[PDB]
Amino acid sequence: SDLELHPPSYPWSHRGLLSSLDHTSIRRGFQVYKQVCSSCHSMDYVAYRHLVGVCYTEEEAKALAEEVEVQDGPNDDGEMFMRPGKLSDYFPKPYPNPEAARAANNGALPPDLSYIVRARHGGEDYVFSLLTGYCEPPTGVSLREGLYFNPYFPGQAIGMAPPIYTEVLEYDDGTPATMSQVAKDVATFLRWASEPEHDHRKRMGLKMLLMMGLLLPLTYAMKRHKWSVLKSRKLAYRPPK
Amino acid sequence: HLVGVCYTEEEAKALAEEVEVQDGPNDDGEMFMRPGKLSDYFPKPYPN
Amino acid sequence: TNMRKTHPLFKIINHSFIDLPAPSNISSWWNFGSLLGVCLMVQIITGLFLAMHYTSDTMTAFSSVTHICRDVNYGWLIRYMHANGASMFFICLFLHVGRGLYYGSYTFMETWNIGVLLLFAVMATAFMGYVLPWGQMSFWGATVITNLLSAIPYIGTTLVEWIWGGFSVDKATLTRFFAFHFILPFIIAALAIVHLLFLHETGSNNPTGLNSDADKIPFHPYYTIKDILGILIMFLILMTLVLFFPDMLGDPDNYMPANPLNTPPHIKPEWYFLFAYAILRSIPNKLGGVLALILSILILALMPFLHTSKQRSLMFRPITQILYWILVANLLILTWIGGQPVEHPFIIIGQLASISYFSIILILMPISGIIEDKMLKLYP
Amino acid sequence: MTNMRKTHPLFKIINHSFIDLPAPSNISSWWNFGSLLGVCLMVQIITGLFLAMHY
Amino acid sequence: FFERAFDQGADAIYEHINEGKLWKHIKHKYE
Amino acid sequence: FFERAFDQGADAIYEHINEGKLWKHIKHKYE
Amino acid sequence: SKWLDGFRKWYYNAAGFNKLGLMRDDTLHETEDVKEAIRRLPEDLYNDRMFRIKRALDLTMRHQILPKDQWTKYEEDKFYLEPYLKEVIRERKEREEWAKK
Amino acid sequence: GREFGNLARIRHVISYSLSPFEQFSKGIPNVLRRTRERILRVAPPFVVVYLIYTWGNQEFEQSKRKN
Amino acid sequence: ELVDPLTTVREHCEQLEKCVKARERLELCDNRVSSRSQTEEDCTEELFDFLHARDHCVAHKLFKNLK
Ligand code: HEC
Ligand code: HEM
Ligand code: HEM
Repeated sequence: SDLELHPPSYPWSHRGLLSSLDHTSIRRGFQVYKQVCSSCHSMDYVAYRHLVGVCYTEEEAKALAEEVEVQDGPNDDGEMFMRPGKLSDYFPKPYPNPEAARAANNGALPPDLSYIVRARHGGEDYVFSLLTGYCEPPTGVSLREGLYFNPYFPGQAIGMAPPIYTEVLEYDDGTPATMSQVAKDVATFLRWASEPEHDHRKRMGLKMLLMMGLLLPLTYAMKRHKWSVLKSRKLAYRPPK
Repeated sequence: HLVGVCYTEEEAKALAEEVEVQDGPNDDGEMFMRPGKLSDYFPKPYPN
Repeated sequence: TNMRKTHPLFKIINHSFIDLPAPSNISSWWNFGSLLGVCLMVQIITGLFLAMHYTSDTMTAFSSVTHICRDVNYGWLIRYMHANGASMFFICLFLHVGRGLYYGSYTFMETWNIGVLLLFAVMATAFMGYVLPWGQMSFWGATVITNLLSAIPYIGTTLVEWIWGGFSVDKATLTRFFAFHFILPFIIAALAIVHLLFLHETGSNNPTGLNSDADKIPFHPYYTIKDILGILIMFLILMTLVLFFPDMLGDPDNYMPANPLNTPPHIKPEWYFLFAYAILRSIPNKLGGVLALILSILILALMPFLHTSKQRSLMFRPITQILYWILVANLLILTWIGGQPVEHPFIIIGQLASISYFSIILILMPISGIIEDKMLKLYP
Repeated sequence: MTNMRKTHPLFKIINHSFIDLPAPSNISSWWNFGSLLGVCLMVQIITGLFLAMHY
Repeated sequence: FFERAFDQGADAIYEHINEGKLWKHIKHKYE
Repeated sequence: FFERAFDQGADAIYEHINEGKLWKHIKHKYE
Repeated sequence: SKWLDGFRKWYYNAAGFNKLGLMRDDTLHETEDVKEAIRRLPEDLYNDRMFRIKRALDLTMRHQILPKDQWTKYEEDKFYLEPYLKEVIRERKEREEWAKK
Repeated sequence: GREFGNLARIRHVISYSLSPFEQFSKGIPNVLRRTRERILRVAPPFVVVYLIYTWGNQEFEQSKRKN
Repeated sequence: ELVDPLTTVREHCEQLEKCVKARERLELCDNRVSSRSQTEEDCTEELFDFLHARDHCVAHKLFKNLK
C-alpha cells in the first residue's frame, strides 16, 4: 500500500507570477499557529522580529514577546534568571530534545515546520490536503493505537490526531473559523515560513521584466545595425577566363 | 593541554573529576552539575 | 603612435579581443562559451558573499544558510543566483560540448583536452558545493560517493581518511570541502585562460567546417555587441529562474536537516549529474561502475581519434546528423531515468539506454563515417 | 622537426619571460630582493588561505 | 533621471495589480 | 638513507642539550 | 546499377553543399595532405575554389541558399582535387615505407 | 602572427557594402525553409523519447496496480 | 455553530458519474472482503481513485466560498 495520492492544484491567492500573499491571512494563520499548532511542532528558524511589517506593527508584535515568557538562561550568579521576551528571540521550542518529543507524543517526532512546505512535495496544497483530508480508515488496514488514517501521508498512518474542528478558534478581525478557513490560513502562514521573501522577490521580478523588455530591443537594434552593414554586401567574381 | 607535558592521562582525569563544572539542560530542562573531563576549560572565579 | 599598438596592455587587449580575425558566419552557439566565462564570474561574486556569513559547523552551518536566506539583506537572492547559476552553467556547458561534438570542433586536440579537464573539474566543484549546505540529500549523496571511492582497493582508504578526517561526521570534513570548493574554481579560471590561449593560435571554427580565411571580420564591434546581447539574454533567463521559480530545478528534500539514522525514499542529486547516476543504476559493480563513469566522461577525450570522415562538420553529413540527434535523445533518456526509482521497467530502459549511448558514441560513428565516405566516392 | 621551446603556445611565454630573457650581467644582489618580494607575497596568500579555510 | 521614476512606476503597477493583500494597504487600520 | 638519520640526529642533539628537562625524561616518577 | 545511381543522386541532393554552390572537393577537411594537394593546384582552379568557399561563407552568414537554377548539379561536379590528393597520399605512403625499412 | 595581411591569397574578388545608416515577408519563408529542411533530422528522436516517456509512465502505474 | 463551506462542497459534486461508480466499487470491495476472512487483500487503490476524483472536484470549486 505504498502508492500515494498527489495533492490537487488549489487556486491560491499567490499562485500567479505577480500575486502576493494575503497578509491578513498571514497574521490569521500566525494566530492559528500560536494558540493551537505550537503545542507539538516548533519554529526554530523564525524570530519575532520578522513579524513586523508582515503580520503586525512595531508594538503589538513586541507585545507577543511578553505573552510566551521565553527564557535565555545562564549568567555569572549561576541561577536560572527569569526574564520577559523581546523581539530578537526565536519561537519557543516545546521539547528540550527529540527523544523527549517522541516519548511524550507517541514515538513520532513532530518536526520543524519552518521548512515543511519547501521540504515536501506539492507544497501548501499537500499541507492543506493533509490537514483537511482526515477520513475514516477503510477495511483491511489495522492501525495500532494513536495512529490515524490519512491517505496523503506516506504509509497512510499519520502520527497526529485531527487538531481542527468546528468553533475551535476565533479571530481578531472577525472571520468564521471553520475547518477550511483555518486550514487555508495556517497553510498560507506556514507557506510564508519557508518564504518570507515572496513579495520582494516578485517586486524585483517585475522590475527585472520591465528593465529587460526596455533594454533588449536597444541591443537588438544595435546588433541589427552593426550587422546590416555586413548583410548588404554583394560579392562578384571576375576571372580573366 | 597538560597530557604528555606535566601529567599523565589518569592524572589529568583525576584533576578534572576534582573540578565541578556547569552544564545543561537535561530532558526536564535544568542547568545542572557534572564532574569534569578533559574538554572542559579552567573554572572562572568571576566571569563578570 | 597610436596607443592601441604601442602600449603593451592595449596591444594585448587589441590582439586578443578587438582585431582578432573571426569567421563571419558563426551562429549564436559560438556565444555560449563566452557566456560560460561570465557565468564563472557570477559564481565568484556569489562565492565572495558566501565567504561572508557561512560557517563550517554542521548544525550551525545549516543555521547559517537559513540566516543567509533571512537575516542578511539580499542574501537569499545571492544564494538563489548561486544555485540557479550553477544550473545555467551546466546548461551552457552541455550546449558548448554539444557544439563541439556537432560542428567538428574536436579536431583542435589540445583545446579539447583542456576542455575535458575543465569539465571534470567543474563536475567536481558542483558536487562538492552541493555537499556544503548540509541537507539530508547532500549527506546521503556524500556518503554514497565516499563509500564508492572507498570501494577501490588500497587507494580510497587514505582519501576517505583525508576527506572525512575522523571516525564519523566532524567539522574537518566540511572545512576541507569548503577549502576545495573555494580553491578549484580559480583553477577552472586558469584552465579557461589556457583554453583561450590554445584557441588563439588556430582561429575559430565556422559551422560549415571549411577554411574561413577567405572571409574573416574583426571581433569588434560585431561579436562584441553579439556577446553583449547574449549576456543580456542569459541574465534575463537566469533572473527569471531566480525571481519567479526559485526551486523548480532544486530538489525539495535538501531543505530539511540531515539525519543519518533515517533513509530517504528516493536519493537524487541535481539533473546535471543524473545521467551519470543512470550509469550508476546501469551495472551492478562498484569498480566497474567507477570505470563506467570515468570512461563515459573520458570518451569525449577519445572522440577526436574516432573521426574517420574526410570532412569536418556534420552540416553536410545527414546520417551522422541522425546519429547525433538520437545520441541527444538517449542522453535525455538517461537524464530522465536517473531521476526515477529503481523499479520495473526503468531498469531495462536504463541498461539498454546506457548500452545504446556507449554504442552510439564509440562503435557506430566510424561505420556511419565510412558510409558517408563511400556514398560520395572517396572510400576504398 | 621544430623546437618545442620556441613553438609551443604556452611555453614561449614562459621562456621569453623566464629563460632566454636578456638581463644585464653586472646585476648585484639588490635586484634579487624584488624576486623575493614576489615569493613573499605568495606565501602570505598561502598563510592567508590557512587563516580562512579552517578558521 | 530615469531609474527612480522607473522604480516607482514598477512599484505603483505592483500595488495596482495586487490590491487588498499587501501590508501597505492597511496602514489606516492600526496606525 | 639520510632522512631518518637526520631527524634522529636532530632529536638526539635536542635531548642532549635539554637532558633532564623534557617530559620523556620524567616518565618514571610521574606515571 | 540503377539502385546506386538514384541513391547517389538523392544523397547528393540531401547532402546540402550543392545548395550553397560547392563542388565535392571544397567540403574536404584541410589536413596537411589536403593542404599540400591544394598547394599543387593551378591558379585558376585555386581562385575558383576560394571564391566558392567565400560565397558559401557569406551565404550561410545570412542563413540563405542559392536559387535552385544555379545549384551545383551532379553531372557538372568535377573531382579536380582528387588526382593531386591521390598523388599526395602516394608520396606520403612511399615516405612511410622508406622510413619503416 | 595571424593578423589581417597574411591570411589568404584571395584574387579577383569584388565586394560591395552599403553604409549601415542608408538602409517579415522575406524572413518568414526563410525560417519556414530552415525548419522544413531540419525537421526530419531533429524531430523523430524527440518523438520517440516522448513515446518512451509516456509508455514508461504507463507501465510504472500499471506495475503499481495490484489487480 | 459554524457549518463548514467544505461539507457543502465535497458532497455537492458527489452526483457525478465517476464519483458514484467509484463509491459503487468501494461498496463492492467492502462487501467482497467482508465475505472472505483469511485473505490479506486490501481495498485501497480505488479509494485513492475516488479521493483523486473528489479532490479534483473540490479543488475546482472551493476557494471563492472562503474569506
Ligand atoms: C501534537 C498532537 C501535534 C499537533 C498539535 C500538531 N502536530 Fe503535526 N505532527 C505531529 C506528529 C507527532 C507528526 C509526525 C507524524 C509521524 O507519523 O511521524 C506530525 C506531522 C505533521 C506533518 C507531516 C510531516 C511529515 O513528516 O510528513 C504536517 C504537515 C503537520 N504535522 C502539520 C501540522 C499543523 C499545520 C499543525 C497545526 C494545525 C499541527 N501539525 C499540529 C504532532 C502534532
Ligand atoms: C570559489 C567560489 C565559490 C565559493 C566560495 C562557493 C561557496 C559555496 C557555498 C558556501 C555554498 C553553500 C551555500 C549554498 O548552498 O548557497 C555553495 C553551494 C553551491 N555551489 Fe558554490 N562556491 C563557489 C563557486 C561555485 C561554482 C563555480 C559552482 C559551479 C560549478 C558552484 C556550485 C555550487 C552548487 C551547485 C551549490 C549548491 C547550491 C544549492 O544547495 O542549491 N559553486 N557554494
Ligand atoms: C569551463 C567552461 C568553458 C569555458 C569558459 C570555455 C570558453 C570558451 C571560449 C571563450 C571559446 C571561444 C568562443 C567559442 O567558440 O564559443 C571556447 C571554444 C571552444 N571550447 Fe570551450 N569553454 C569551456 C568548456 C569547454 C569544454 C568542456 C570543452 C570540451 C568539450 C570545450 C571545447 C571548446 C572548443 C573545441 C572550442 C572551439 C570551438 C570553436 O571556436 O568553434 N570548452 N571555449
